[PDB]
Amino acid sequence: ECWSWESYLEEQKAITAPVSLFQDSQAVTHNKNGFKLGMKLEGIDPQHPSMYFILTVAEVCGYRLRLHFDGYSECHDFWVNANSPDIHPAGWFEKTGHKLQPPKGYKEEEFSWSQYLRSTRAQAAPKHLFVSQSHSPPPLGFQVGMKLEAVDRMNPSLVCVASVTDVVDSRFLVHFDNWDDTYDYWCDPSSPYIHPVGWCQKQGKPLTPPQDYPDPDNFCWEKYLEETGASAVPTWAFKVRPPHSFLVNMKLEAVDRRNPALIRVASVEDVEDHRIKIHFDGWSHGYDFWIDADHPDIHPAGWCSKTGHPLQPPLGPREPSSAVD
Ligand SMILES: CN(C)CCCC[C@H](N)C(=O)O
Repeated sequence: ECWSWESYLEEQKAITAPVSLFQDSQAVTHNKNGFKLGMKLEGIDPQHPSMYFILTVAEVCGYRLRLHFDGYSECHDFWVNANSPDIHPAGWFEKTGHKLQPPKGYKEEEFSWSQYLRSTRAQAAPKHLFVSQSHSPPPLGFQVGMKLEAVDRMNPSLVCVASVTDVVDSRFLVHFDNWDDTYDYWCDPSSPYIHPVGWCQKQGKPLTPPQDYPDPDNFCWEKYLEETGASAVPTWAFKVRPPHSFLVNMKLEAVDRRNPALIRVASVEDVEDHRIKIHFDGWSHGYDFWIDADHPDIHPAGWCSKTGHPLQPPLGPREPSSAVD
C-alpha cells in the first residue's frame, strides 16, 4: 500500500505511456483470471512454436499463470497472461487436426485425456477461459503452404525464404525453409517482420535462400515456386501496422526478463518504428533490452495494481546492480 505511481511521477516529474499506445490485450485489466492451480490444458512450446504439449497450471498471480510441461523438468516452466492465444483447452489438438508431444513416459498413442485425467486425478481447465480455440476467422489470405519473405528474429539482419506451416484462429506460423523449427514464430498479417515474395529484390536487400540451396547465389523465386508447386502469399494479404507512438522517458510496467515471475517499474529508454528499449528504473543499464511494442509482456502503469499482481518498485540508490537513475 506504500509505493504508488501517483507520487512517483510527482517525485520524478515524469509521465506514463498513455493506455491508448498499447494494444487492447496488453491494457485490459477487468477480466477475471479463472485458471486454478492444478488445471490441465494444451499449449505451444514457446521455444519450439510448432510443437504442442500437455501443460498444468503451476501457479497463479494476478492475471498471469505459470505453466508446467507435464512429466518434465520444472526448468521449462514459463509464464503467460490469462488472455494468451498460445494455450488451448483439452481436446483442442484432436479437434483441429494437430499432433501432440505427450507427457514424459507416454507414447503419442498412449495418451487419452479421459484416462490421463483419471491417472492424475486432475481437472481440465474449462473451455470458456480460452480466447483461442479455433472458433474464430483465419488470417485473410494466409494458408498453409504459401511462401513469403520474413525476417529471422534471432538474426534480424536476415530476410529469408519462408513458408506458412500452421494456421490457428487469426494467426499463422512462419517457418524458414529447410532450417530448424526453432526459428519459427507465430505471426499475424500486420507484422512488420513479413514481406511478400520479391520484396528484397525491389529493396536491393540480399535474400537468404533455403538452407543449403543448390547454387545459393542463383536463387530464383519463380524457379523455386515451380520446383515446389507452391504459391506465394498474395500481396494484398499483407497489412503492416503503423509505427508505435511510445516516446523516450515514458513510464510503464514490464515483466522482468531474468526472473519472469516479477514485473517492474519501467521507462522507455529508446525507440524504433516497431520496437522500444526497456530500462528498469533504478537498475543498471546493462539490463536494458529491446522488445516489440506489441509484446504481451509490457503494460501501462497501474496494470499490476488493477490485476492483483505485485509490482517491484525502483531499485534503491547505491545498491548493487544499480544505476544513478
Ligand atoms: C535463416 N535463419 C533461419 C537461420 C540463420 C542461421 C545463422 C547461423 N548459421 C546460425 O546458425 O546462427
